[PDB]
Amino acid sequence: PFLDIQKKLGISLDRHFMFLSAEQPYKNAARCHAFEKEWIECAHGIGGTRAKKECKIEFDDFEECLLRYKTMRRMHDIKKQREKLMKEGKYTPPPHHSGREEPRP
Amino acid sequence: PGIVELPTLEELKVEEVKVSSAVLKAAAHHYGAQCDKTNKEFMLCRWEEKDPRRCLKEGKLVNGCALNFFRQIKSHCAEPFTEYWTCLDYSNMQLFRHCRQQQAKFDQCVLDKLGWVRPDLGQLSKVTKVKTDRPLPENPYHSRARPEPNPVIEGDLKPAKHGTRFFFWTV
Amino acid sequence: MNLYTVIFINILLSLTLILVAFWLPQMNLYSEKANPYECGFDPTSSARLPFSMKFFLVAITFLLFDLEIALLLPLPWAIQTIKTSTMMIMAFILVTILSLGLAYEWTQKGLEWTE
Amino acid sequence: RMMRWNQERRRLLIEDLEARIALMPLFQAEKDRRTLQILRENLEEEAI
Amino acid sequence: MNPITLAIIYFTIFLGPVITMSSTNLMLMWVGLEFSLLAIIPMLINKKNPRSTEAATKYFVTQATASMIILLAIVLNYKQLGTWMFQQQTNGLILNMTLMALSMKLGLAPFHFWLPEVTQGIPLHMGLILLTWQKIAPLSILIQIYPLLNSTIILMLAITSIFMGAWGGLNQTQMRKIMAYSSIAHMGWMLAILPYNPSLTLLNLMIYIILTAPMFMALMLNNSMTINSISLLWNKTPAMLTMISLMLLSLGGLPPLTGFLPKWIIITELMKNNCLIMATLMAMMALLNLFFYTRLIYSTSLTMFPTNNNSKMMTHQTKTKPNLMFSTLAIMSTMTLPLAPQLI
Amino acid sequence: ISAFLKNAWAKEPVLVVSFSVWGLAIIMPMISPYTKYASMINKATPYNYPVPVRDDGNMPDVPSHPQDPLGPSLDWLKNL
Amino acid sequence: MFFINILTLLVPILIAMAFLTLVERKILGYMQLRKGPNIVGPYGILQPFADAMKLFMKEPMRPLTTSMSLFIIAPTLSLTLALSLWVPLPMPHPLINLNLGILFILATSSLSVYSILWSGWASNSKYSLFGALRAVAQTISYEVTMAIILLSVLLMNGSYSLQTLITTQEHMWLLLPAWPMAMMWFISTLAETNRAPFDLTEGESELVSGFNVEYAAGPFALFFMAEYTNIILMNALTTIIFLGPLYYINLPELYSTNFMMEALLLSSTFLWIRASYPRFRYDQLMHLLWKNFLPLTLALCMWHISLPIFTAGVPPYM
Amino acid sequence: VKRFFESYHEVPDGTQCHRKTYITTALGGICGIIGSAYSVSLNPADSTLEAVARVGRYTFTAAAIGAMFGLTTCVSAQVREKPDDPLNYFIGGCAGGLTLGARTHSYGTAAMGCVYMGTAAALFKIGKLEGWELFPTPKV
Amino acid sequence: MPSTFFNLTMAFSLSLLGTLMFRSHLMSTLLCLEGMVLSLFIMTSVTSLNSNSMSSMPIPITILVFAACEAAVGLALLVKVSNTYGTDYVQNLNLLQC
Amino acid sequence: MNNYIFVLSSLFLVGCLGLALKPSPIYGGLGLIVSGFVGCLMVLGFGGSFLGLMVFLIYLGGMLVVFGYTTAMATEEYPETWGSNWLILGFLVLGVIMEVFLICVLNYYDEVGVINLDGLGDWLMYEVDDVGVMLEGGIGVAAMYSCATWMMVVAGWSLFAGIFIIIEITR
Repeated sequence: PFLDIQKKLGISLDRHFMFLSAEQPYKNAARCHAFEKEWIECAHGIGGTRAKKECKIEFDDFEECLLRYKTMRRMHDIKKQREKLMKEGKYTPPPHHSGREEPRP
Repeated sequence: PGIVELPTLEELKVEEVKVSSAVLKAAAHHYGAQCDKTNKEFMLCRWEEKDPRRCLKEGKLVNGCALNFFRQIKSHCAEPFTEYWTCLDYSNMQLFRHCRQQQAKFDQCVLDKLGWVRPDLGQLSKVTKVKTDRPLPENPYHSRARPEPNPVIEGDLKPAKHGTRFFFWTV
Repeated sequence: MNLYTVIFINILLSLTLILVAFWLPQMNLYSEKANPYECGFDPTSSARLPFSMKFFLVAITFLLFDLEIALLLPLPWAIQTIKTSTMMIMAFILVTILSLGLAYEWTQKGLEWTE
Repeated sequence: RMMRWNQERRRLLIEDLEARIALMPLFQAEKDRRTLQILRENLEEEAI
Repeated sequence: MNPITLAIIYFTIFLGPVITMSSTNLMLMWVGLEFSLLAIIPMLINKKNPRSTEAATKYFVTQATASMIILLAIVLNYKQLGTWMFQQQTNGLILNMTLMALSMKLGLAPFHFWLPEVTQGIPLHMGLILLTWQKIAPLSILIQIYPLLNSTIILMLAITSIFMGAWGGLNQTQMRKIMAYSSIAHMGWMLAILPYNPSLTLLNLMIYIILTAPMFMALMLNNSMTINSISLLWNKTPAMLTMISLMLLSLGGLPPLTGFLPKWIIITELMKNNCLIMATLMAMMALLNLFFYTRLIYSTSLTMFPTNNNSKMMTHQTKTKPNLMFSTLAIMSTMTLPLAPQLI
Repeated sequence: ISAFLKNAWAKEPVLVVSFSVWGLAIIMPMISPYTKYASMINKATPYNYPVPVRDDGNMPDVPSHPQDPLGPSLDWLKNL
Repeated sequence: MFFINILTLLVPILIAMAFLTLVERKILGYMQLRKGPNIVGPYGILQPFADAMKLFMKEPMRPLTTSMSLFIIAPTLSLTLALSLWVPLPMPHPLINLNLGILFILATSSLSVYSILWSGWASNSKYSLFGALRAVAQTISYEVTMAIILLSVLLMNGSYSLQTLITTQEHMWLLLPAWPMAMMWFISTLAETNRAPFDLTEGESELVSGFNVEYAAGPFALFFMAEYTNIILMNALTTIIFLGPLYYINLPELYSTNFMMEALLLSSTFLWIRASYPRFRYDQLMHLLWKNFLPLTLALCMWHISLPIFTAGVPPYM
Repeated sequence: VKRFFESYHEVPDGTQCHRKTYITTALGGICGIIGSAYSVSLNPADSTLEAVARVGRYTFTAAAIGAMFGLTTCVSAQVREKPDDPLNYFIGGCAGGLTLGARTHSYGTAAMGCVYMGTAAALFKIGKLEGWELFPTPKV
Repeated sequence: MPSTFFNLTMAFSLSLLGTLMFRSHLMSTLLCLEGMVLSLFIMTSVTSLNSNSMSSMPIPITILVFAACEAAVGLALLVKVSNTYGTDYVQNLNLLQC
Repeated sequence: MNNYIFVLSSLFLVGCLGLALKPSPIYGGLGLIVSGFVGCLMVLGFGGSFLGLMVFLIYLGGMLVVFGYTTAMATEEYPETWGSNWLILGFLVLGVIMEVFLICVLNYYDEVGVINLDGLGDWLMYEVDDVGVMLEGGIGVAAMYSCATWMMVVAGWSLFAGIFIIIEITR
């Protein structure tokens, strides 16, 4: 920060709930805990300009966990192809996806 | 880029308990004492190794010990236990307090036969120190190597060479 | 969907009831019955004019006290925490601060109305 | 009286939660293999 | 105002920015900005006249929107990255919206239309705080995120602030608006360099404060608010013309006074990055910033205006108002250039 | 001041009760011995799974089983 | 079968409203040394139906100065909220089991105000607007105390669920722990619902039937039955909270019966109070309910925060 | 699209005169629309019709400025074949100033705008030629 | 979720467009500010519930607190404006230019 | 019921749009109330009860004061409904139509990534904890009393000092 009075005195008024992997009230993990932890543990000691390209894989995995865009694309593609095939009459959905399965437990 | 590995259907085909929730809440306190070793091994694997795909067999042992447990309850103390869980399932939050007299029948049966004592108030709410032939997981989270920090300039610092190199100030 | 259903049922009861109230009876409309009451005589001006409110400061501090309620209301969950001293002190401080503000307003005659 | 009664309620809760703790492993195992079954089914359909 | 209220309000004014500095969460940052907002309005509206009501309403309504825009930027960052800090690999639209709202908070052009109005609508104090202390936390936001800002609108806004402050102060007979347009121009000089060694932004800030505070005191000593009122100073308190002159000529940056150091070193660090013609334009409109200061100091110090018959009563009586800090701040301005390497 | 409070108990007894109850709420937690069992009871409640621990071979005080002697005996909560 | 449940919850509440009107008139009569209705039925058990039918045969008033949209929509909202408030009520097993029932009640009532407050504006007239502003003042007065009272009371229950109060009161009532909070809750339920002495919105002698002076027919009837439904609701809330009846898991109809008894007692108490006292002033109400009730309310909230701790009586989260 | 305005430099001056011409005309039109939005928001008209007239006058004026600029530049570069010569841009800026002082009835505006715009366009070419990166990224 | 976040951001933009583009009254501007507050609240709350970040859930209550204080002082300024001019209009506030 | 959340979001957009068109503060407050209701409903749809209930309560208590004020200050003879102005009615219709056309446009230039009409309702909740307790909204807010006690003090100071600010502005 501008005036690191917290680091001066060792207190944490606000710098302990800065992100997701940070002390949820009872120990319930937020989603992308692992991804954010890994990104942050890569980007430590480094600052900025070097972390933005030496810790890019981990940030990209985090971004896909949180915003989760490529899985939307993947399922949308699978669904679109399925609808095309069912319209053409090529695909035949099974019982365990039409609503008739043997429940496991 | 990398394909996900997954087990087959037959790597999950298992003899299931097929047993409801009040029948199970009734025998919870005895299933926490008996069949604790397998359950705690499964827990340690499931939390030490963050993958379900690395612990299916411990889950299968869990299911097996539970089935053996209820087989003991069936071949011995089936009627009092039936009455207990039947009266327990009536409630909406499945409260032990409303069925406190059938506990007595079930516990006296399961004590006079097999010597199974009910755990007291806070014995199932603590850590329990399991062992196993397994090893530690080396590098969970599949973490890559950490990049090396930038080196620190080692030196006993000196006066600035000719002071401030500003424009024309001498000192 | 149970709750949505109950509310739709009550909604449709009210609307069917108003429909009946309007389209069942007889009507004899004319301008002398559809004009505002004002006790036999006619109004001297419109009712869509300023009505000076003389408790506006009380209204605003009611808003702030509403926020204080919103801050106090998590206490039933705050009590099942392990600390039970920080929450005590902090709730004490919040309530005492609100009481201090109420006392300042009271003494400064903010709870009195603007005659 | 309220003190003593809530005291007992905080013990009945301990009992219920302990039962939850005892049965967490079975539910966890079954949850795991059910999720894996569903994913393998999705995969075997996506293939065709 | 009773003392309890003054304690509360001035504590809040002091704690707004202090929370803004000593906070890593952007949301407590926003909280500090809102304390600065809330606590200023009572003392803006203290004298209870239409001018004060208008000033307070304009201030409030302009700052609330900027606050909401900053909160939007913060919430969009939280959605994007799950954190409460503007990292790298954030969206330039988020960062630019933050910059726009912060410029509306400061008073930069083309968001400058409210500052001279508000400043004229309030006393000399509450112009000092508004122009000096309220500028410090909004600047702290930018200083904390300087390697993330786009170096294009940061400079277009600076250039607009320079030009418009110069042109607006060219024709203002009211002094409370001259100070406002000076604020606009100096915030322009700051914001231009803020992506380039932001230590110099704080340098210009400190220099600007040290120049404006004693100038406001000078206006306070006789409640001067007009060229014609400051011109009747060779009779009332004529021992102040020396310092007023040197302070105005430091504000409009002339070399031997320390108010040229920020412009000089800014031009240096801007020519070190091939930002040449922008610096040329800025340096050439700072001259017009100097012109009206020169007109003013003609009017008050070099070409003594007519006075009145009733101004002799002021000579009969005595004064106590110079707080002993006017001297220190006026002399540490106007005479501290040879110590510039220790300032940088 | 005793006379002042005597007057205030007649005129404006609502604020007297209020200040009395405020001070009582602040002072009585300092007095009781039962005040400390609250955090202990809130701690005893196992909302989350007690995750087992690997046997290093150097965990004597840690139990090997639920109903072993070791660990925090919750009998202080019984017969409190 | 859920719709049959809706019936068994809604139609008897409407008959209860209708016969509460009769009970009000007759009790006020006998307190006033007269016999109320005893003509239209044997003992006047048809006057409510007569009133309803006659009101729905009268021609409604659509004035010229009015805003017809808000005008027609406000009684709709009034009855809808009065009738949705009965939804989570555990008597003992509710129709809709919510985890934040008391917040549902609070928000629903704070929205029920807007019926009065928009009908008064839409009905463009003077006494109408007077009633609206008096409603604003009334709500400003009572809402804070209602919330903090209810907080302090449930601070020994452990949740906002209404069903947990039954187990909180398995061996006792919450009236002996909190009779002061119960007093203030009662009088805030009396300020809510616009019921005498805190009427101040249809104050026939101050205003000429505020917020209903321009309403004639079934709309006015809807406002009427909304009021007389909220009365029974608030009595039901007081007797679920403080006067906790006996659950007895095998005998739940016992809970329902004792609930009936206590709710009738407290409603008859409302009518009694109408008959006994004169009306407050809507500034005197503020002075009362800020300068007497809110200090003691905050003090007792502090007390009820301390009390779970220094007695080791922190309740459970389910 | 930035590529549209970057098409001004796909080929040197003297070539593709119409292209560069109405590119510069579009640029002037954009700047005039900005100035018009500002003059209509601040100091607004007595009527929406006069506001529209203000917009039209400002926009067509700046469009004519840009058009004369591009015409003059590419012509004086085709004639006296010399692309790398800022005097062409000077003559274009002077033609723009002349059109400014023609559309707006003023000889003094014409001369003032001629000098200022001519020097500005000369400096523009000199910077495009020598590599003056205004709004540069921080390097130190 | 992306749909509703888009819609909520467009709602914020509409309320911002509103409070910028003035009409005669000022109360409407204050209401537009309240609407911006509300949209920001819902965005924060939905992000927190999605991510299961119960550590950030104290943020929207703070938003409501400070926004309501903002509304309070705005309404007090409105009281003063009416006491001066009588009719709430923002066109009567045109004497600081001179 | 898959388009539930999209309908709620669209209704909220329309409420805030009719707000931004600025009729008298009566109908503006009506819009605030309806939009806060819708906000509560979607905050519940995403798994949050407390936050929605509190938006509803706060905005109701606020619009009460807005009514009390606008009857005194922001009142005219003809309060200018949405229908009062043909131009406002036109911009409202045009805004609905424009947002509909915009949604149908961005559902084309990007198959998915900003809006998914095709898969709608499939991406709402994002990894719920299927087994859980002590997990609702309210624990996180109650952390204002423990582990986030600076939010509590700073908010309380805002309210406290706001009282003094109110008194001084009004005096």
